[PDB]
Amino acid sequence: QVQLVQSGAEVRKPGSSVTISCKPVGGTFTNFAIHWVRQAPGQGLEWVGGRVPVVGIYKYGKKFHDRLRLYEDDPMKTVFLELRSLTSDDTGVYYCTRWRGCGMCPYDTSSYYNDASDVWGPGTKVIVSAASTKGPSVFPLAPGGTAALGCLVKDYFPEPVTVSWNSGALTSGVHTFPAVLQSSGLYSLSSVVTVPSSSLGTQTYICNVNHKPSNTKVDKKVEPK
Amino acid sequence: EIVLTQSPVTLSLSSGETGTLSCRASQNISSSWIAWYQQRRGQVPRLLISAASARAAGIPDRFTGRGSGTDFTLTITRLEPEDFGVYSCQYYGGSFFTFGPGTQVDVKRTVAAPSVFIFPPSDEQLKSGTASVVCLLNNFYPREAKVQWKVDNALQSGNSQESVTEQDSKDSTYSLSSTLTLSKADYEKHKVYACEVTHQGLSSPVTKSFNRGE
Amino acid sequence: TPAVTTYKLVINGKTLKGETTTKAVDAETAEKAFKQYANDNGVDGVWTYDDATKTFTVTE
Ligand SMILES: *[C@@H]1O[C@H](CO)[C@@H](O)[C@H](O)[C@H]1NC(C)=O
Repeated sequence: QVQLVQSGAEVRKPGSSVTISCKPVGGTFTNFAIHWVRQAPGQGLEWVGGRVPVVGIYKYGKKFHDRLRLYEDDPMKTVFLELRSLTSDDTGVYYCTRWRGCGMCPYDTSSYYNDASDVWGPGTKVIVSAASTKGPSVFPLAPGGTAALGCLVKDYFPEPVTVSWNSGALTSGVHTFPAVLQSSGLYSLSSVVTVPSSSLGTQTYICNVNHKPSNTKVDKKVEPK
Repeated sequence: EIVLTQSPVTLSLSSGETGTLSCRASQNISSSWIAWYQQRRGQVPRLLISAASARAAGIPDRFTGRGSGTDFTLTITRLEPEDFGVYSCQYYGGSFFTFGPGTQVDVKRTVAAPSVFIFPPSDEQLKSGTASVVCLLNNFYPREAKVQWKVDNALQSGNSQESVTEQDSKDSTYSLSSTLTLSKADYEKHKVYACEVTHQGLSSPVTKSFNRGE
Repeated sequence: TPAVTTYKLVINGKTLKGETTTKAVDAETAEKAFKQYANDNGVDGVWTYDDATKTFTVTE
Protein backbone atom coordinates (compact mmCIF):
# COMPACT_ATOMS: atom_id res chain seq x y z
CA GLN A 1 0.00 0.00 0.00
CA VAL A 2 1.17 3.56 0.73
CA GLN A 3 4.98 3.40 0.67
CA LEU A 4 7.76 6.00 0.65
CA VAL A 5 10.88 5.79 -1.54
CA GLN A 6 13.92 7.95 -0.81
CA SER A 7 17.02 8.89 -2.80
CA GLY A 8 20.47 7.47 -2.12
CA ALA A 9 23.15 8.69 0.26
CA GLU A 10 24.91 12.02 -0.26
CA VAL A 11 28.27 13.53 0.73
CA ARG A 12 28.63 17.30 0.96
CA LYS A 13 31.45 19.65 1.87
CA PRO A 14 30.83 21.75 5.00
CA GLY A 15 29.03 25.02 4.31
CA SER A 16 27.29 23.75 1.17
CA SER A 17 23.75 22.39 0.74
CA VAL A 18 22.11 19.05 -0.01
CA THR A 19 18.80 18.05 -1.60
CA ILE A 20 16.98 14.78 -0.83
CA SER A 21 14.04 13.38 -2.80
CA CYS A 22 11.13 11.36 -1.40
CA LYS A 23 8.62 9.68 -3.71
CA PRO A 24 5.31 8.26 -2.41
CA VAL A 25 4.18 4.96 -3.90
CA GLY A 26 0.45 4.34 -3.55
CA GLY A 27 -2.26 6.46 -2.03
CA THR A 28 -2.73 10.15 -2.74
CA PHE A 29 -0.32 13.07 -3.12
CA THR A 30 -2.04 16.22 -1.79
CA ASN A 31 -4.01 15.00 1.23
CA PHE A 32 -1.47 14.19 3.96
CA ALA A 33 1.59 16.14 5.04
CA ILE A 34 5.07 14.68 4.57
CA HIS A 35 7.01 15.10 7.82
CA TRP A 36 10.80 14.81 7.79
CA VAL A 37 12.57 13.32 10.81
CA ARG A 38 16.35 13.10 11.11
CA GLN A 39 18.70 11.31 13.49
CA ALA A 40 22.26 12.33 14.27
CA PRO A 41 24.62 9.42 15.08
CA GLY A 42 23.90 8.23 18.61
CA GLN A 43 21.22 10.87 19.20
CA GLY A 44 17.46 11.06 19.42
CA LEU A 45 14.87 11.61 16.73
CA GLU A 46 14.59 15.22 15.56
CA TRP A 47 11.74 16.76 13.57
CA VAL A 48 12.91 18.94 10.68
CA GLY A 49 9.65 20.07 9.11
CA GLY A 50 6.42 19.05 7.45
CA ARG A 51 4.59 20.08 4.29
CA VAL A 52 1.35 19.10 2.59
CA PRO A 53 2.36 18.86 -1.10
CA VAL A 54 0.79 21.39 -3.50
CA VAL A 55 -1.67 22.69 -0.89
CA GLY A 56 1.09 24.77 0.69
CA ILE A 57 0.56 24.20 4.42
CA TYR A 58 4.04 23.85 5.89
CA LYS A 59 6.11 24.49 9.01
CA TYR A 60 9.85 24.37 9.64
CA GLY A 61 11.59 23.40 12.86
CA LYS A 62 12.91 26.37 14.82
CA LYS A 63 16.46 25.04 14.50
CA PHE A 64 16.12 24.72 10.71
CA HIS A 65 14.25 27.92 9.87
CA ASP A 66 16.28 30.21 7.55
CA ARG A 67 18.24 27.09 6.45
CA LEU A 68 15.48 24.77 5.19
CA ARG A 69 13.25 24.71 2.12
CA LEU A 70 10.58 22.08 1.44
CA TYR A 71 9.05 21.83 -2.03
CA GLU A 72 7.62 19.31 -4.47
CA ASP A 73 7.39 18.51 -8.17
CA ASP A 74 3.74 17.96 -9.04
CA PRO A 75 4.43 16.28 -12.45
CA MET A 76 6.85 13.73 -10.95
CA LYS A 77 4.89 13.35 -7.67
CA THR A 78 8.12 13.84 -5.72
CA VAL A 79 8.81 15.92 -2.60
CA PHE A 80 12.20 17.46 -1.87
CA LEU A 81 14.13 18.67 1.17
CA GLU A 82 16.88 21.28 0.86
CA LEU A 83 19.13 22.15 3.80
CA ARG A 84 21.76 24.89 3.42
CA SER A 85 24.95 25.86 5.27
CA LEU A 86 25.65 22.29 6.31
CA THR A 87 27.83 21.60 9.36
CA SER A 88 28.91 18.52 11.29
CA ASP A 89 25.68 18.66 13.34
CA ASP A 90 23.70 17.95 10.14
CA THR A 91 25.28 14.53 9.58
CA GLY A 92 22.67 11.82 10.04
CA VAL A 93 19.88 9.78 8.50
CA TYR A 94 16.91 11.68 7.07
CA TYR A 95 13.49 10.00 6.88
CA CYS A 96 10.38 11.21 5.08
CA THR A 97 7.26 10.09 6.92
CA ARG A 98 3.51 10.35 6.60
CA TRP A 99 0.28 9.05 8.09
CA ARG A 100 -1.52 6.41 6.04
CA GLY A 101 -4.95 7.85 6.90
CA CYS A 102 -7.51 6.93 4.27
CA GLY A 103 -4.69 5.71 2.01
CA MET A 104 -6.32 5.70 -1.42
CA CYS A 105 -8.63 8.53 -0.39
CA PRO A 106 -11.51 8.76 -2.87
CA TYR A 107 -12.99 12.22 -3.52
CA ASP A 108 -11.58 13.53 -0.24
CA THR A 109 -10.00 16.86 -1.32
CA SER A 110 -9.16 17.44 2.37
CA SER A 111 -5.84 18.25 4.04
CA TYR A 112 -4.44 16.60 7.17
CA TYR A 113 -1.31 17.92 8.91
CA ASN A 114 -1.33 16.88 12.59
CA ASP A 115 -0.96 13.10 12.51
CA ALA A 116 1.45 10.47 13.74
CA SER A 117 3.79 8.78 11.27
CA ASP A 118 3.18 5.09 10.61
CA VAL A 119 4.77 5.13 7.12
CA TRP A 120 8.53 5.71 6.95
CA GLY A 121 10.97 5.78 4.09
CA PRO A 122 14.20 3.80 4.27
CA GLY A 123 16.16 6.91 5.22
CA THR A 124 18.82 8.91 3.38
CA LYS A 125 22.32 9.04 4.84
CA VAL A 126 23.81 12.55 4.66
CA ILE A 127 27.53 12.78 5.47
CA VAL A 128 28.96 16.28 5.92
CA SER A 129 32.67 15.87 5.19
CA ALA A 130 35.24 17.67 3.05
CA ALA A 131 36.95 14.35 2.32
CA SER A 132 37.38 12.30 -0.85
CA THR A 133 37.51 8.53 -1.21
CA LYS A 134 40.51 7.27 0.74
CA GLY A 135 41.66 3.81 1.76
CA PRO A 136 42.47 3.02 5.38
CA SER A 137 45.80 2.74 7.14
CA VAL A 138 46.03 -0.22 9.52
CA PHE A 139 47.95 0.09 12.78
CA PRO A 140 48.47 -2.66 15.37
CA LEU A 141 47.25 -2.56 18.95
CA ALA A 142 50.09 -4.35 20.76
CA PRO A 143 49.55 -5.77 24.29
CA GLY A 144 43.82 -12.40 34.74
CA GLY A 145 45.63 -14.54 32.19
CA THR A 146 43.82 -12.72 29.35
CA ALA A 147 45.38 -10.14 27.03
CA ALA A 148 43.97 -7.93 24.30
CA LEU A 149 45.28 -7.02 20.86
CA GLY A 150 43.68 -5.48 17.84
CA CYS A 151 43.82 -3.36 14.72
CA LEU A 152 43.19 0.38 14.47
CA VAL A 153 41.73 1.02 11.01
CA LYS A 154 42.15 4.76 10.64
CA ASP A 155 41.53 7.63 8.20
CA TYR A 156 39.36 6.11 5.49
CA PHE A 157 36.37 7.39 3.55
CA PRO A 158 33.66 6.49 3.15
CA GLU A 159 31.97 3.81 5.23
CA PRO A 160 32.10 0.74 5.45
CA VAL A 161 35.15 -1.36 6.27
CA THR A 162 35.08 -5.10 6.93
CA VAL A 163 37.45 -6.57 9.52
CA SER A 164 38.07 -10.26 10.19
CA TRP A 165 40.81 -12.18 11.99
CA ASN A 166 42.84 -15.06 10.50
CA SER A 167 40.68 -15.05 7.35
CA GLY A 168 37.67 -15.35 9.65
CA ALA A 169 38.92 -18.45 11.48
CA LEU A 170 39.25 -16.52 14.76
CA THR A 171 35.85 -15.23 15.86
CA SER A 172 35.62 -15.92 19.60
CA GLY A 173 36.26 -12.80 21.65
CA VAL A 174 36.27 -10.46 18.63
CA HIS A 175 34.79 -6.96 18.93
CA THR A 176 34.65 -4.69 15.88
CA PHE A 177 33.54 -1.26 17.10
CA PRO A 178 31.34 1.14 15.12
CA ALA A 179 33.32 3.63 13.07
CA VAL A 180 33.55 7.16 14.44
CA LEU A 181 33.81 10.23 12.21
CA GLN A 182 36.70 12.36 13.46
CA SER A 183 37.06 16.11 13.03
CA SER A 184 39.19 15.68 9.88
CA GLY A 185 36.15 14.23 8.09
CA LEU A 186 37.59 10.70 7.87
CA TYR A 187 36.33 7.53 9.52
CA SER A 188 38.19 5.45 12.10
CA LEU A 189 37.41 2.21 13.92
CA SER A 190 39.14 -0.52 15.91
CA SER A 191 38.68 -4.28 16.07
CA VAL A 192 39.92 -6.21 19.10
CA VAL A 193 40.29 -9.80 20.26
CA THR A 194 40.92 -11.22 23.73
CA VAL A 195 43.13 -14.32 24.01
CA PRO A 196 45.00 -16.18 26.77
CA SER A 197 48.20 -14.36 27.69
CA SER A 198 50.06 -17.65 27.20
CA SER A 199 49.16 -17.55 23.49
CA LEU A 200 51.08 -14.30 22.87
CA GLY A 201 54.44 -15.98 22.33
CA THR A 202 52.78 -18.79 20.36
CA GLN A 203 49.82 -17.87 18.21
CA THR A 204 49.87 -15.60 15.17
CA TYR A 205 47.17 -12.93 14.97
CA ILE A 206 46.42 -11.34 11.60
CA CYS A 207 43.55 -8.94 10.94
CA ASN A 208 42.03 -8.73 7.45
CA VAL A 209 40.78 -5.27 6.46
CA ASN A 210 38.47 -4.73 3.48
CA HIS A 211 37.47 -1.31 2.11
CA LYS A 212 35.54 -1.79 -1.14
CA PRO A 213 35.08 1.93 -2.01
CA SER A 214 38.89 1.98 -2.26
CA ASN A 215 39.48 -1.62 -3.46
CA THR A 216 41.77 -2.24 -0.47
CA LYS A 217 42.38 -5.75 0.88
CA VAL A 218 45.12 -5.70 3.50
CA ASP A 219 46.55 -8.11 6.09
CA LYS A 220 48.32 -6.82 9.21
CA LYS A 221 50.26 -9.02 11.63
CA VAL A 222 49.78 -8.05 15.29
CA GLU A 223 52.91 -8.84 17.30
CA PRO A 224 53.65 -8.10 20.97
CA LYS A 225 56.46 -5.73 21.91
CA GLU B 1 7.41 25.74 23.00
CA ILE B 2 6.51 22.28 24.36
CA VAL B 3 9.39 20.11 25.63
CA LEU B 4 9.17 16.34 26.10
CA THR B 5 11.28 14.50 28.68
CA GLN B 6 11.58 10.76 29.20
CA SER B 7 12.66 8.73 32.22
CA PRO B 8 14.59 6.67 32.80
CA VAL B 9 17.53 7.10 30.43
CA THR B 10 18.00 3.31 30.29
CA LEU B 11 15.57 0.55 31.28
CA SER B 12 16.88 -2.95 32.02
CA LEU B 13 14.39 -5.82 31.82
CA SER B 14 14.40 -9.55 32.46
CA SER B 15 12.39 -12.02 30.38
CA GLY B 16 9.02 -12.03 32.14
CA GLU B 17 9.49 -8.52 33.54
CA THR B 18 7.14 -5.63 32.78
CA GLY B 19 8.48 -2.09 32.45
CA THR B 20 7.00 1.40 32.27
CA LEU B 21 8.38 4.32 30.25
CA SER B 22 7.45 7.88 31.21
CA CYS B 23 6.98 10.87 28.92
CA ARG B 24 6.86 14.24 30.69
CA ALA B 25 5.52 17.30 28.88
CA SER B 26 6.46 20.88 29.73
CA GLN B 27 2.81 21.97 30.00
CA ASN B 28 -0.68 20.47 30.04
CA ILE B 29 -1.45 18.99 26.61
CA SER B 30 -4.28 16.90 25.17
CA SER B 31 -3.83 13.13 24.95
CA SER B 32 -4.81 13.23 21.26
CA TRP B 33 -1.35 14.56 20.28
CA ILE B 34 0.99 11.94 21.81
CA ALA B 35 2.59 9.10 19.86
CA TRP B 36 5.10 6.39 20.78
CA TYR B 37 7.79 5.04 18.47
CA GLN B 38 10.07 2.02 18.59
CA GLN B 39 13.56 1.95 17.09
CA ARG B 40 15.35 -1.34 16.58
CA ARG B 41 19.13 -1.29 16.59
CA GLY B 42 19.20 -1.61 12.79
CA GLN B 43 15.83 -0.51 11.40
CA VAL B 44 13.66 2.51 10.62
CA PRO B 45 11.41 3.66 13.50
CA ARG B 46 8.05 1.97 13.96
CA LEU B 47 4.86 3.55 15.28
CA LEU B 48 3.39 1.80 18.33
CA ILE B 49 0.80 4.19 19.79
CA SER B 50 -1.05 7.24 18.50
CA ALA B 51 -3.34 9.55 20.49
CA ALA B 52 -1.83 8.44 23.83
CA SER B 53 -3.67 5.10 23.84
CA ALA B 54 -4.62 4.10 20.27
CA ARG B 55 -2.60 1.05 19.25
CA ALA B 56 -1.30 1.17 15.70
CA ALA B 57 -2.23 -1.47 13.14
CA GLY B 58 -0.35 -4.73 13.58
CA ILE B 59 0.93 -3.78 17.05
CA PRO B 60 0.48 -6.58 19.62
CA ASP B 61 -1.42 -6.39 22.95
CA ARG B 62 2.03 -6.31 24.68
CA PHE B 63 2.23 -2.48 24.35
CA THR B 64 -0.37 -0.18 25.96
CA GLY B 65 -0.36 3.60 26.30
CA ARG B 66 -1.95 5.82 28.94
CA GLY B 67 -1.76 9.35 30.27
CA SER B 68 -3.34 12.75 30.82
CA GLY B 69 -2.29 16.32 31.53
CA THR B 70 1.52 16.36 31.46
CA ASP B 71 2.47 12.73 32.28
CA PHE B 72 2.19 9.92 29.73
CA THR B 73 3.35 6.33 30.08
CA LEU B 74 4.04 3.33 27.86
CA THR B 75 3.77 -0.10 29.49
CA ILE B 76 5.58 -3.13 28.09
CA THR B 77 4.66 -6.65 29.20
CA ARG B 78 6.17 -9.98 28.11
CA LEU B 79 9.09 -8.14 26.52
CA GLU B 80 10.41 -10.00 23.47
CA PRO B 81 13.73 -9.74 21.56
CA GLU B 82 12.13 -7.58 18.86
CA ASP B 83 11.06 -5.07 21.52
CA PHE B 84 14.53 -4.21 22.86
CA GLY B 85 15.65 -0.90 21.39
CA VAL B 86 15.06 2.83 21.73
CA TYR B 87 11.60 4.23 22.53
CA SER B 88 10.65 7.82 21.72
CA CYS B 89 7.49 9.75 22.54
CA GLN B 90 6.34 12.44 20.11
CA TYR B 91 4.06 15.46 20.37
CA TYR B 92 2.37 16.18 17.03
CA GLY B 93 -0.11 18.92 17.92
CA GLY B 94 0.16 22.54 16.94
CA SER B 95 2.61 23.73 14.30
CA PHE B 96 5.98 22.35 15.49
CA PHE B 97 6.46 18.68 16.32
CA THR B 98 8.86 17.49 19.00
CA PHE B 99 10.34 14.19 20.13
CA GLY B 100 11.44 13.02 23.53
CA PRO B 101 15.10 12.21 24.10
CA GLY B 102 14.35 8.49 23.96
CA THR B 103 14.80 5.55 26.32
CA GLN B 104 16.90 2.50 25.48
CA VAL B 105 15.52 -0.82 26.71
CA ASP B 106 18.28 -3.42 27.04
CA VAL B 107 18.49 -6.91 28.52
CA LYS B 108 18.99 -7.15 32.28
CA ARG B 109 21.82 -9.24 33.70
CA THR B 110 24.17 -9.37 36.66
CA VAL B 111 26.58 -6.45 36.93
CA ALA B 112 30.01 -7.23 35.47
CA ALA B 113 33.10 -5.02 35.72
CA PRO B 114 35.11 -4.14 32.59
CA SER B 115 38.57 -5.40 31.79
CA VAL B 116 40.59 -2.30 30.87
CA PHE B 117 43.52 -2.18 28.44
CA ILE B 118 45.63 0.68 27.10
CA PHE B 119 47.44 0.51 23.76
CA PRO B 120 50.49 2.69 23.01
CA PRO B 121 50.85 4.31 19.58
CA SER B 122 52.42 2.05 16.99
CA ASP B 123 55.79 3.01 15.53
CA GLU B 124 54.18 2.86 12.07
CA GLN B 125 51.81 5.66 13.10
CA LEU B 126 54.46 7.84 14.76
CA LYS B 127 56.37 8.31 11.51
CA SER B 128 53.05 9.52 9.98
CA GLY B 129 52.79 12.75 12.01
CA THR B 130 49.91 11.73 14.31
CA ALA B 131 49.58 9.53 17.39
CA SER B 132 46.58 7.57 18.69
CA VAL B 133 46.33 5.99 22.14
CA VAL B 134 43.53 3.42 22.42
CA CYS B 135 41.79 2.38 25.64
CA LEU B 136 39.64 -0.76 25.64
CA LEU B 137 36.79 -1.54 28.05
CA ASN B 138 35.79 -5.16 27.54
CA ASN B 139 32.61 -7.08 28.41
CA PHE B 140 30.98 -4.88 31.05
CA TYR B 141 27.45 -4.24 32.31
CA PRO B 142 25.66 -1.83 32.67
CA ARG B 143 26.09 0.22 29.50
CA GLU B 144 27.17 3.54 31.02
CA ALA B 145 30.88 3.99 31.76
CA LYS B 146 33.17 7.02 31.88
CA VAL B 147 36.66 7.25 30.38
CA GLN B 148 38.94 10.21 31.12
CA TRP B 149 42.37 10.69 29.55
CA LYS B 150 45.17 12.03 31.75
CA VAL B 151 48.40 13.12 30.05
CA ASP B 152 50.84 13.86 32.90
CA ASN B 153 47.75 13.98 35.17
CA ALA B 154 46.33 16.78 32.96
CA LEU B 155 42.69 16.03 32.10
CA GLN B 156 41.87 16.19 28.38
CA SER B 157 38.77 17.30 26.53
CA GLY B 158 37.78 17.72 22.89
CA ASN B 159 40.62 15.47 21.66
CA SER B 160 39.07 12.06 22.34
CA GLN B 161 36.31 9.98 20.76
CA GLU B 162 34.70 6.74 21.90
CA SER B 163 32.23 4.20 20.58
CA VAL B 164 30.35 1.25 22.06
CA THR B 165 29.34 -2.11 20.63
CA GLU B 166 25.75 -3.25 20.53
CA GLN B 167 24.72 -5.32 23.54
CA ASP B 168 25.79 -8.91 22.90
CA SER B 169 22.96 -11.32 22.18
CA LYS B 170 24.82 -14.11 24.01
CA ASP B 171 26.21 -12.77 27.31
CA SER B 172 24.46 -9.36 27.16
CA THR B 173 27.57 -7.28 27.89
CA TYR B 174 28.95 -4.10 26.33
CA SER B 175 32.37 -3.16 24.99
CA LEU B 176 33.89 0.30 24.57
CA SER B 177 36.85 1.77 22.70
CA SER B 178 38.27 5.26 23.30
CA THR B 179 40.85 6.86 20.99
CA LEU B 180 42.94 9.84 22.11
CA THR B 181 44.25 11.78 19.11
CA LEU B 182 47.61 13.55 19.41
CA SER B 183 49.98 15.17 16.97
CA LYS B 184 53.45 13.65 16.90
CA ALA B 185 54.94 16.90 18.23
CA ASP B 186 52.53 16.91 21.18
CA TYR B 187 53.16 13.21 21.84
CA GLU B 188 56.92 13.77 22.26
CA LYS B 189 56.68 16.45 24.97
CA HIS B 190 54.85 14.33 27.52
CA LYS B 191 55.74 11.19 29.45
CA VAL B 192 52.67 9.82 31.30
CA TYR B 193 49.66 8.48 29.37
CA ALA B 194 46.83 7.08 31.51
CA CYS B 195 43.28 5.82 31.01
CA GLU B 196 40.91 6.46 33.94
CA VAL B 197 37.80 4.26 33.89
CA THR B 198 34.68 4.71 36.05
CA HIS B 199 32.01 2.01 36.16
CA GLN B 200 29.40 0.66 38.57
CA GLY B 201 31.18 -2.70 38.70
CA LEU B 202 34.43 -1.10 39.93
CA SER B 203 34.76 -0.21 43.61
CA SER B 204 37.08 2.68 42.69
CA PRO B 205 38.24 4.18 39.38
CA VAL B 206 40.66 1.81 37.62
CA THR B 207 43.67 3.31 35.83
CA LYS B 208 45.86 1.67 33.18
CA SER B 209 48.87 3.60 31.92
CA PHE B 210 52.27 3.46 30.25
CA ASN B 211 55.27 5.73 29.71
CA ARG B 212 56.50 6.65 26.24
CA GLY B 213 59.18 4.11 25.42
CA GLU B 214 59.45 2.22 28.72
CA THR C 1 41.74 16.15 -19.34
CA PRO C 2 39.13 15.24 -16.68
CA ALA C 3 39.50 11.54 -17.55
CA VAL C 4 41.10 9.30 -14.93
CA THR C 5 42.48 5.77 -14.90
CA THR C 6 42.67 3.30 -12.01
CA TYR C 7 46.10 2.34 -10.66
CA LYS C 8 46.88 -0.54 -8.30
CA LEU C 9 49.42 -0.66 -5.47
CA VAL C 10 50.84 -3.97 -4.21
CA ILE C 11 52.24 -4.00 -0.67
CA ASN C 12 54.84 -6.62 0.29
CA GLY C 13 55.71 -5.58 3.82
CA LYS C 14 57.08 -7.55 6.72
CA THR C 15 53.80 -7.03 8.60
CA LEU C 16 51.46 -5.38 6.04
CA LYS C 17 50.54 -7.27 2.86
CA GLY C 18 47.80 -6.56 0.35
CA GLU C 19 46.73 -4.10 -2.31
CA THR C 20 44.89 -0.82 -2.79
CA THR C 21 43.86 1.35 -5.74
CA THR C 22 43.54 5.00 -6.71
CA LYS C 23 42.17 7.02 -9.62
CA ALA C 24 44.60 9.54 -11.09
CA VAL C 25 45.11 11.50 -14.29
CA ASP C 26 48.56 9.97 -14.88
CA ALA C 27 50.99 7.58 -13.22
CA GLU C 28 53.08 10.43 -11.78
CA THR C 29 50.06 11.64 -9.81
CA ALA C 30 49.26 8.06 -8.76
CA GLU C 31 52.73 7.42 -7.32
CA LYS C 32 52.56 10.48 -5.05
CA ALA C 33 49.27 9.16 -3.67
CA PHE C 34 50.71 5.66 -3.23
CA LYS C 35 53.94 6.85 -1.60
CA GLN C 36 51.89 8.83 0.91
CA TYR C 37 49.73 5.76 1.55
CA ALA C 38 52.82 3.63 2.17
CA ASN C 39 54.43 6.22 4.46
CA ASP C 40 51.16 6.56 6.38
CA ASN C 41 51.29 2.78 6.95
CA GLY C 42 54.99 2.80 7.82
CA VAL C 43 55.97 0.69 4.80
CA ASP C 44 59.45 1.55 3.48
CA GLY C 45 60.94 -0.51 0.63
CA VAL C 46 61.70 -0.73 -3.14
CA TRP C 47 59.24 0.43 -5.83
CA THR C 48 58.67 -1.28 -9.17
CA TYR C 49 56.11 -0.48 -11.84
CA ASP C 50 54.25 -2.42 -14.55
CA ASP C 51 52.73 -0.02 -17.08
CA ALA C 52 50.77 -2.86 -18.71
CA THR C 53 48.67 -3.48 -15.59
CA LYS C 54 49.06 0.05 -14.13
CA THR C 55 50.44 -1.57 -10.97
CA PHE C 56 52.97 -0.25 -8.47
CA THR C 57 54.66 -2.55 -5.96
CA VAL C 58 56.51 -1.73 -2.73
CA THR C 59 58.46 -4.55 -1.07
CA GLU C 60 60.39 -4.63 2.20
C1 LIG D 1 -2.19 20.94 34.68
O1 LIG D 1 -3.57 20.89 35.09
C2 LIG D 1 -3.78 20.48 36.45
C3 LIG D 1 -5.27 20.39 36.66
O2 LIG D 1 -5.94 21.50 36.08
C4 LIG D 1 -3.09 21.46 37.39
O3 LIG D 1 -3.27 21.03 38.74
C5 LIG D 1 -1.61 21.56 37.05
O4 LIG D 1 -0.99 22.55 37.87
C6 LIG D 1 -1.42 21.91 35.58
N1 LIG D 1 0.00 21.92 35.24
C7 LIG D 1 0.51 22.61 34.22
C8 LIG D 1 1.99 22.50 34.03
O5 LIG D 1 -0.19 23.30 33.49
